[PDB]
Formats: sequence, structure tokens, C-alpha cells
Amino acid sequence: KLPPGPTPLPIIGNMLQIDVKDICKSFTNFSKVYGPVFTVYFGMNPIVVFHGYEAVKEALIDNGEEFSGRGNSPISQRITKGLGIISSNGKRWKEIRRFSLTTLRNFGMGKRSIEDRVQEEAHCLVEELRKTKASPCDPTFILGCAPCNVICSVVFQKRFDYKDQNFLTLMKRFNENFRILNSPWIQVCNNFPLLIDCFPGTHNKVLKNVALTRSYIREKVKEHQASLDVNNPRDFIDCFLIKMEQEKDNQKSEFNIENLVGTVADLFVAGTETTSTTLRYGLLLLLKHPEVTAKVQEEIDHVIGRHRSPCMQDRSHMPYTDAVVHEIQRYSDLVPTGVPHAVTTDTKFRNYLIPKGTTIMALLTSVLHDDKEFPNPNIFDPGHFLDKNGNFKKSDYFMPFSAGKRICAGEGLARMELFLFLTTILQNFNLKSVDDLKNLNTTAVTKGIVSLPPSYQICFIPV
Ligand code: HEM
Ligand SMILES: CC(C)(O)c1ccccc1CC[C@@H](SCC1(CC(=O)O)CC1)c1cccc(/C=C/c2ccc3ccc(Cl)cc3n2)c1
Ligand SMILES: CCCCCCCCCCCCCCCC(=O)O
Repeated sequence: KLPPGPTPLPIIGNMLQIDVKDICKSFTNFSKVYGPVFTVYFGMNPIVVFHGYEAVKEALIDNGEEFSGRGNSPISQRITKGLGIISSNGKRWKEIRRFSLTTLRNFGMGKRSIEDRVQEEAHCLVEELRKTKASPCDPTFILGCAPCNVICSVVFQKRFDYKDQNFLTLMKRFNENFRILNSPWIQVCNNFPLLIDCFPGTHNKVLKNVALTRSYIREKVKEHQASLDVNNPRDFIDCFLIKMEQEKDNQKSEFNIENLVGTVADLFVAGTETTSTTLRYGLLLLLKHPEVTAKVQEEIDHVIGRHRSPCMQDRSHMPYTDAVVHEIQRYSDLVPTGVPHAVTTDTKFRNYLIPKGTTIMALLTSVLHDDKEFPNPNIFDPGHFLDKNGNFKKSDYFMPFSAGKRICAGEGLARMELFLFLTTILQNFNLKSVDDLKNLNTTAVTKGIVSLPPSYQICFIPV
């Protein structure tokens, strides 16, 4: 008894009724014809889509457990092999996530807090930006090296030097796979597996980058083993190695060198491109909206000054900069469809029964753009996260990190990098448009699962 929906054609399903590019605009129109919940078939596979705050919440939150499964697929499977945190499910997930969540706490990796790794990075970033010499440029590459280096710093103790070859290769690697896997073709090939054979070259490249990466990590993990100081862990690998030590006897324990190379890999994948995107998107918005930046720089001056580096602690005294960072995520809507889930067993959702394994889809964007909770949801405006007094106004509708039992495993780190990197930049630079702001477009290109901001150029003018 799946929820209603467009009756499918045989063999293909509703495919030709869904714009594979902006598949969310497609879903939104379906909702106006079948309501909050509904089923669509990609190929022979059913997919029950949830639209609106109440549907997404009732599902993800209220029925948390049953909706905490990761919808998987032919591609996702052959890349990860069910290893790691993102793609795993059941027992192996719960144990890896729980270990990951606590090991990723501000101090969960030893004497050196993560904030300190982020703050040091926000530094090198500002230094690289000075190198542009105020000249117009595409911030994409520079902005990407920071979030990627933060992860390096979190899993490999030390951060790389931007010119270091290993870092550049480590990046291209992940970027290439990011671009491949973000093609509308992925949605097709995932449902019509046979069509993967039609992409020999691309198939090999993806697997090759994945293969090479695993090697590098493993080579790097041995370095950690042969130098492990059990009493004070250096990074993420140390913590895992220590945990592995304890389970030494349990032959069915998840903590083995295999999930370690996996979970590490996942960390880059899960926190590099997403952060980089929101960052690049955030600057574009601060550029397009000058009267906004001015206020943020005003808080920065008033609460941090030119006297020192911003730290997470200032955020409690900077309501506006907080509203901005919240509105940047709400507006830029990084993952409109959220990441596909799957119900854990036969699940009951008001009048409907959803078979175990079915693919779920909680449309985050439908929440982030609720027109009642956010009047004029399509205009970037910090007011959305501000009360009549200029005080921060938290929202239950703020789900860019998703919700429920499978909410972003690195939200904190994510929120920390956005606030640090963004305030640290605005402190040392002012944003200048190569052209006229009016000629500046801020509409995303959703030719894929990860919405992207339009390409642009900017001039970092040292204050
Ligand atoms: C701009 C920043 C980021 C955003 C908006 C974002 C958001 C997301 C979203 C929407 C999900 C899927 C949640 C679901 O299952 O429904 C996710 C999960 C995940 N994120 Fe992020 N992310 C970002 C950065 C980070 C960072 C910096 C890390 C690194 C620690 C991280 C690691 C993860 C991991 C490991 C998962 C998979 C969790 C699981 O399946 O149990 N994320 N993220
Ligand atoms: C990548 C992204 C968008 O930043 C992200 C961030 C946080 C959480 C999820 C995601 C989506 C990652 C999704 S891509 C899903 C797709 C559809 C499907 O197969 O079901 C679009 C193909 C995903 C889910 C589970 C595991 C993975 C593992 C990826 C991975 C694993 C190891 C890798 C080693 C080297 C390289 Cl160069 C790339 C590697 N990539 C990816
Ligand atoms: C083991 C993992 C295999 C993954 C195979 C993924 C196959 C899908 C390849 C899609 C390639 C799309 C290339 C077109 C790029 C473009 O010009 O838009």
C-alpha cells in the first residue's frame, strides 16, 4: 500500500515525466497533484517522496528509527563495498557513527581541539587570498583547499602545504570523482545498471581514483601505527587505531583497517565538496549583498576587532553573523533532495505501508523554503533568522544538514568552518565585483544531486 503517485510506464517507470536535471522542480509539481507523500518509479524501483515540514519531520524525526537506513545502489555499492559510515547500515553503521560522532567532538582527538585546526587553516586561507593581490579571480580553487585541508588535519594530524603535490593529487582525485558522480547520467545508470557498461572510460577513472586513494590512506595509516602514542591521540586515525586495539579479541568487531580506510575516505567525500560549495556560495551572496557584509564586518570589529582572530566563542555575541551563516545555508540549498534513505523494515506512514528497503526521499529544500516560516523564501535575507530585536531566531525548519537519526555526522565541523572561515576572511578583506553587482547572478545550477552556485569572479581587497 505505497502512497499514490504518477502511474508508471512499464520497464522505465516515470523517468520521462521527471526532469532529470532539476528533479526537485519535478517533485514539487507532483506534490501539487498527490499531496505531501507520494510514490514515483525510477526504472523498476519505487521511491516514496516526502514534501513539506510535517511530512519530512513525521518521517525523519517521529519515525526516526525506521527511516534511518541509507538508500543504497549499484554505484554506491561498488565504490564503498558497504564499508565506512555514509553507505553502511545496521550494526556496522551504528557502531561506526557513534565512534565517529564522539571522536569528532571539539576535543575528541586529543589535546589539540578541532577549532584550533580550523583557526590555523582560516589563517593560511587569508594568506593565500592576500597572494591574489586584490586582482579579480575565481575563488573556487582557493576556497576548496581550506575545507579539504581541514579534513587532512583532522585525519592525518598535520595539514598539507597548498603547493604540496600529495595534497593537490589528493584533491584532484576527489574532485574528479565528485564531478563524475554528480552527473544527471548517474541517476539513469543507477536505475538502468546495464547502461553503466556504456561508460567504460568514466567507469575505470572513478574506480582508479578510489583505488589509488585507498592506497595513500593505508600507506599513511601505517605511519600512524608505527608511532602510536596510546595516551594522547594525534588525529582521527589514532583514535580509531586505539579503538581497534580494545576490540582486538572480538572477531566480529567493525573496527578493522578496512572500515578505517573507508571512514577516512568518507570524511573527505562527505565534508570537502559540500563545505567548499557553501563557502563559495556564501561569498557570492555577501558580494551581491553589500549592506549585509557591512553589518557582519561591524560585529566583527565590535566583538573581535582587528586585535585578534575570531573564535567559535564570539558567535554567541554576534547574532547577525549567525543569521547570515544560517540564511546562506537556507538559501543556497546545497542538497535539495537530501541524500536518499531507505526504510529499515516494513514501515507504516499514515494510511500507507512502505516495504522494507524501499527508497525514501525527504525533500530538504521543501522545508528550507517553507513560505510561511520564511516569508519570501526566495530572497537572501538574514531577517529570516532574526527577531524584532536583532536577536538570533532559531528555526525547526532549518534542515540543510537534514534531520532525524541520520543527520549530518559533521554538522558541528561544518558550522565551525563556515563561521570561522567566513568571519576570518571578512576581517582581512572587503569584497569587490569585477563588474556591476546588478550583473551578478545568484541562481544555482542544479544539474545534479548537489546544487551549485553560478560561476563568478571576485576581488579580495585587503582592508
Ligand atoms: C557545507 C557543509 C555540509 C553540509 C550542508 C552537509 C550536509 C550533509 C547532509 C545533507 C547529509 C545527509 C544526511 C542524511 O543522511 O539525510 C550529510 C551527511 C554526512 N556528512 Fe555532511 N555536510 C556538510 C559537511 C560535513 C563535514 C564538514 C563533514 C565531516 C566531518 C561531514 C560529514 C558527513 C558524513 C560522514 C555524513 C554521513 C552520515 C551517515 O550516513 O551516518 N559533513 N551531510
Ligand atoms: C559527495 C557529497 C555530495 O559531498 C555527499 C556529502 C555528504 C553525504 C553524502 C554525499 C553524497 C555521496 C554519495 S554519491 C551517491 C550517488 C547515488 C548513489 O549511488 O546512490 C550520486 C552517486 C555517496 C554515498 C555513499 C558512499 C559514497 C562514497 C564515495 C567515495 C568513497 C571512496 C572514495 C575514494 C576516492 C575518491 Cl576520489 C572518491 C571516493 N568516493 C558516496
Ligand atoms: C564502481 C563504480 C562505477 C561507477 C560508474 C558510473 C558510471 C556513470 C558515468 C556517467 C558519465 C557521464 C559522463 C558525461 C559527462 C558530461 O559531459 O556531462
